[PDB]
Amino acid sequence: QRTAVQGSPTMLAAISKQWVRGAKVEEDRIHPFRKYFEELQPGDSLLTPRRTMTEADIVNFA
Amino acid sequence: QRTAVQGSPTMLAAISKQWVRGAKVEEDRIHPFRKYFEELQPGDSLLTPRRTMTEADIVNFA
Amino acid sequence: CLSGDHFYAHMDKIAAAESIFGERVVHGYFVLSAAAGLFVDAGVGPVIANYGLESLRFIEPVK
Ligand SMILES: CCCCCCCC(=O)SCCNC(=O)CCNC(=O)[C@H](O)C(C)(C)COP(=O)(O)OP(=O)(O)OC[C@H]1O[C@@H](n2cnc3c(N)ncnc32)[C@H](O)[C@@H]1OP(=O)(O)O
Repeated sequence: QRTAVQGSPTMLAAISKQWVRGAKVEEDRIHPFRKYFEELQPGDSLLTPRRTMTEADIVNFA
Repeated sequence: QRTAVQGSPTMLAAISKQWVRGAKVEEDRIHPFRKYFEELQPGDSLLTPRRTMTEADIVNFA
Repeated sequence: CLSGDHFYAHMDKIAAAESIFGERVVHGYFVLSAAAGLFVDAGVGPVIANYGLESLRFIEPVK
């Protein structure tokens, strides 16, 4: 049965057992590439440090 | 005997047979890396050419 | 160096021998970047923007 489930994205994430687009995140102080498959939860996020794009970046990549 | 020798750094260089911080220098038109050990004097200096630090230098070194 | 991707299968010689690949392999994003280095015209033409990428799969490793 094809059901169109509505609701908040943090609700659709827990319904679908995935992470969708605007759901809440589980930032837990260690890098998710260190976790094995069984301890990765859908929602395990990571806020990386920034990087300033410069003209030298464009030159070196081109 | 431990002796605190006061004086100018260009005098402490000649006393200590070393170079100090503000002693006189012996710039002699050839490179001190070309000299052997016996013809290196403490005070043989070299004023190098310049290099302008840019954002591309930071990017390429990082 | 440029991308910043210092993954062990690319920058380590020991762990790449212990990995699934056998030795150090080229980055997949460098295959993707050097490809666009090969097929893109430099001159001004009808092509305007990159707009996205549809469906990428890396099949065999590049050494
Ligand atoms: C940067 C973010 C990630 C961080 C980690 C970085 C790691 C790296 O940088 S590695 C960089 C280089 N990349 C690689 O070398 C990728 C290696 N290639 C592979 O995927 C390997 O086949 C391997 C062994 C790892 C897994 O493949 P394997 O499952 O054993 O068999 P395979 O035949 O490839 O099938 C898997 C996928 O390949 C695709 N595929 C295989 N053959 C074909 C083909 N002829 N045509 C189209 N697609 C194909 C399939 O679509 C399949 O995908 P799907 O999930 O849709 O079914």
